[PDB]
Amino acid sequence: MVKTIDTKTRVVDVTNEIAKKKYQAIRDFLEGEEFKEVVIFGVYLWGNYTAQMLSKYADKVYLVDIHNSIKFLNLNEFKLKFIRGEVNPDLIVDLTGLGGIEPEFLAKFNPKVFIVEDPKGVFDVDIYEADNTYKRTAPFIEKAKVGVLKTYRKARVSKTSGTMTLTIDTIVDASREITSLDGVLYAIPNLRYYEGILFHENDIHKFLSEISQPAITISTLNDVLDEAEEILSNNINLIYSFVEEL
Amino acid sequence: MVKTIDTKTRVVDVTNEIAKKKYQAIRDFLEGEEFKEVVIFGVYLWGNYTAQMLSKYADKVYLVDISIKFLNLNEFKLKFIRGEVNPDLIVDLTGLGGIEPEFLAKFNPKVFIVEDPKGVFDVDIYEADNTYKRTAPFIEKAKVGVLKTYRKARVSKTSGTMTLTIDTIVDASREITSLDGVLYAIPNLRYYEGILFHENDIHKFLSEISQPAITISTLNDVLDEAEEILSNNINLIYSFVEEL
Repeated sequence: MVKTIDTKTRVVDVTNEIAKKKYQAIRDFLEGEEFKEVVIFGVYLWGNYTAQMLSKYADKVYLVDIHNSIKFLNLNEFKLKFIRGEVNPDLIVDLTGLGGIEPEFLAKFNPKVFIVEDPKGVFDVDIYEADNTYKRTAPFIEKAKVGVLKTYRKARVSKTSGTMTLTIDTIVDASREITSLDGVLYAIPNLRYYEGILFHENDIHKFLSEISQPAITISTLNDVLDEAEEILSNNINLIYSFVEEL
Repeated sequence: MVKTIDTKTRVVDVTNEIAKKKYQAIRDFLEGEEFKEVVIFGVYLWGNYTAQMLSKYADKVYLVDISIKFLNLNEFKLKFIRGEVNPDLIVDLTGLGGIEPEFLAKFNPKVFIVEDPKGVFDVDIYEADNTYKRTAPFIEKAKVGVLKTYRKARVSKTSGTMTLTIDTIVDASREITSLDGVLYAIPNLRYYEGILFHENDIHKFLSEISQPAITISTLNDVLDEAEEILSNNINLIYSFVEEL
């Protein structure tokens, strides 16, 4: 009588939808401009889609983490490369967010375009004070075209614009909407701290397995698969990303 | 700068507090009466705690699935047709798709307790429920009670321990998210019976159900506040047995 149903949408699919949204904001902001060297600061797992996509508009792309012609470097290899004069990027994209890359390190560079990701979502006094986005933009006001990447959920609460944050809130809200469907007993959001699995337990197998999980597991009296999927889709479509020029 | 905090309360702790609430409701209903030969229907895992605690006011104690004796519905029925079991106390925790009234009609207890699976109103869940057709064959040749469990001024589709666990932890994660300096709050939940009965992975089951209820990304140390949110949501759960 009581059925158990997994959604066909996985967590990685939600994550990809958001990554694609942020990337298209970036691609819209760049117009059709081509670069020789792109440097993207951020964690590999959230930045890889943008790196892979920007590689078609660049001769070389670096992904720098603070951990195919795309190179992956932690921040110290990159600093050694810079001091040696082996890197000088015309495009810089900072996706680090809260407690991320330092303004004085950025001030050393001279790109044609700088894009910084604003981590702030709905207002939070502590998150507001910890944010230093505009101190990161300050050193470029006479060096480059500066844009601030913003991502919000339309008329919803999200404390940050982070892909993980948005993923969590999207899937949790969807499980609560699904719960309210006729005949549904409950809806489990299948989520985990993925960065913890990959970067602090170094278990690629477990990471790939938990992130490939069905987004929602539903205990229900009715086949609500299609409705659950469209609910999940509606919440994904609530996410809006754009780059504001300074 | 950005901290990651696991709550000290794990999912099993939530599960045990709900199971405990339901049990205290049941013994409040039994008012210290003692029995010998008790049968408890339900899925073992939700059905346990009640069995071992009822073992102190009883004896032989049976836990039947679809010290304490553990049974498949099959050994229990074969034992009954052969005439080796006749219980004075019956507690039915099977809920929505459980034991049929015609099979219950075969028994002759002094006391009967059935769990009402309905929570907040749902037309299909309401219709699928047949609690009172289960109470019908005893409706006073024996003392009959209905175990009801709700979240005060909150929505839950059933009174199931799994359901209440989920809704409690998810809601707690939403309140914790609203704290100043919190970036996000992950509710660590899993379909445990799927792991245990359908993948036969005791190690994976134990590992998953022992997970911290909530993993928090935050600027501030909010551990105590998170624990208190979680506790407040657990205390919203009210359980009682109504006498017919």
